[PDB]
Amino acid sequence: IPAFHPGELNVYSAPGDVADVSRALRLTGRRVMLVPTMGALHEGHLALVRAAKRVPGSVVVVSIFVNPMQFGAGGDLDAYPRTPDDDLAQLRAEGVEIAFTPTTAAMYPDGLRTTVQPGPLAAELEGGPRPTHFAGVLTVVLKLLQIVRPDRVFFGEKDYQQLVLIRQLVADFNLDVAVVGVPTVREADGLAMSSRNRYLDPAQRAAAVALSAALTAAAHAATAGAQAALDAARAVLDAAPGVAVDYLELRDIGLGPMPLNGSGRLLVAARLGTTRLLDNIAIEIGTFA
Amino acid sequence: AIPAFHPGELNVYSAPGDVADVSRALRLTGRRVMLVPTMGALHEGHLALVRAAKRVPGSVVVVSIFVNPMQFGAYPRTPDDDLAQLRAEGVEIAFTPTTAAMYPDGLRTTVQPGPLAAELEGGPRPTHFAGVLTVVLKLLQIVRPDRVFFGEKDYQQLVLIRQLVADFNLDVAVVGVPTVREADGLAMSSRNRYLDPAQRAAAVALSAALTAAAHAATAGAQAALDAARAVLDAAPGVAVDYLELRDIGLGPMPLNGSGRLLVAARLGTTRLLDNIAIEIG
Ligand SMILES: O=C(O)c1ccc2c(c1)OCO2
Ligand SMILES: O=C(O)c1ccc2c(c1)OCO2
Ligand SMILES: O=C(O)c1ccc2c(c1)OCO2
Repeated sequence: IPAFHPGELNVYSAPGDVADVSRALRLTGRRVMLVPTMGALHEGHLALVRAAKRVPGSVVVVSIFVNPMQFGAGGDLDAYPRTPDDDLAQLRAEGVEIAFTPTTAAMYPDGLRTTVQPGPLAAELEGGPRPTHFAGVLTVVLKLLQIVRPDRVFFGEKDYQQLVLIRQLVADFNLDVAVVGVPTVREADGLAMSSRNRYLDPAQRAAAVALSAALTAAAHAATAGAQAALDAARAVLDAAPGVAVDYLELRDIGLGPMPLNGSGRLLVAARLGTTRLLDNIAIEIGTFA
Repeated sequence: AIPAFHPGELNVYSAPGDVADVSRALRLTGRRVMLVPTMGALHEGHLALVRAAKRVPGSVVVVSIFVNPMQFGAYPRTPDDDLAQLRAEGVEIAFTPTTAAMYPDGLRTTVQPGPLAAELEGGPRPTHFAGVLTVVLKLLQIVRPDRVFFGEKDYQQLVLIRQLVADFNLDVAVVGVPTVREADGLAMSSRNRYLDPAQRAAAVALSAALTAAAHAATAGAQAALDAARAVLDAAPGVAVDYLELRDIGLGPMPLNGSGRLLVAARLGTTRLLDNIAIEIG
């Protein structure tokens, strides 16, 4: 058709359906907000939804799509958590009017043909041993932006490298959307929220606080300079039982071919058993506050 | 404050943000925005593009003029005459950005075309089509046209733009415009003036070969190919790079049905291309 029941959760699977409804809402003056997710929603996703909601006269579109193109072969794709019933229930509770739940076939009818090739940042940090990963992310986000044509698109600072790449996408392709980054939601001990946190047993869950503890220690130590920041983070991680650090890196905020001068981001990735966790924090070098 | 726009006059903007704002504002005033991407040095081929765009009711025509550095290997520039030609066509918007304005962060995020981009013209130039789809995407995003107009002359380019559009869910209609030709059939191109008289006379073999082939095709695909090959074989100094019959999307030619016959050839230093619709049987 498609029908749109205002004040209720409308679920569309067809790209054409959501595109038409979005086009219609935008033509009546409502401002279209997009929150792209892969489902398995937790409270940090709900913060994304809330921030979009607070935009005056917004209509909130939340996409749920476990994008196969951002996964490397092996079992990562099949192993991704799927909790559709909880996801949709959470969106209704939040007063979301639109959930977009496309099929793989609707998204990729010609498989991998035209795709987005990210800049050299895609080859680093998370992309190091996963060199097609961000091409996957950026290909899907580009499509979702073209399908929904939102005014603003909301991402978490949690997957900070991804946020940077998305701002690159938007800049480099002249996309008429505002990219809104939302501060990471944390458990009460500091643990960054993630759909991956379900894979930590009680021992791993206890040990996992070491990531955020290491980052906040570094952010405070940073008055004393970069080395002191990094060493404080390293000390905490080294004190933590069964935390296998992948990388701990201090970068310029754009993550790119510029040196760290003053304002930076400290990024960590670590393994707890088979569970790979990420966190990051703002760092100010020589700044007490 | 939206940049100044004067209806019925050629309005020239170099800033991507400016044409973006004027285009958006215009669409709201009840215009349909038509984009014709060019690399300048305009001839009758481009004018056919412009007239196609103009005839759409409520059209405002955006002609972009940008020599895309990214579609050249890992040139004519007539700005004044270009702009005067557009004025004579009643085109109201020219978009003439700089390389710096188009690539302000340099070459970073780009479009990776599909596997068709490595075939045919992507043989000699394996990065050419990445360069084209990247700039076309950017132009589409800047101008946000209802319809975008490309020639059938660069057929493989046109198919790849159709793939871009489907594959990225772009909200634009791609309009293919038939090749404008010289009096003897030679497909128009700024390259043609480079041919010496001997080459210019032999150059008519590309179109002749294709038209022969289209008419031979009632006897089937192999007759059509053999006919085309015969005409090219009658021409001196025409180095055929390829002659291929494909389906209209440039996949394999099916048993019968619509297809497209494509040819490329070097005459001295000048590469010429042509293509034609073929109906098999
Ligand atoms: O995608 C996430 O796992 C995530 C997790 C936490 C977030 C967030 C996103 O946005 C703001 O807080
Ligand atoms: O020139 C026209 O009369 C005309 C009228 C309607 C058209 C059109 C051309 O292109 C597609 O929609
Ligand atoms: O780009 C060209 O050289 C060209 C040449 C001929 C054309 C055309 C473009 O659009 C339709 O007819």
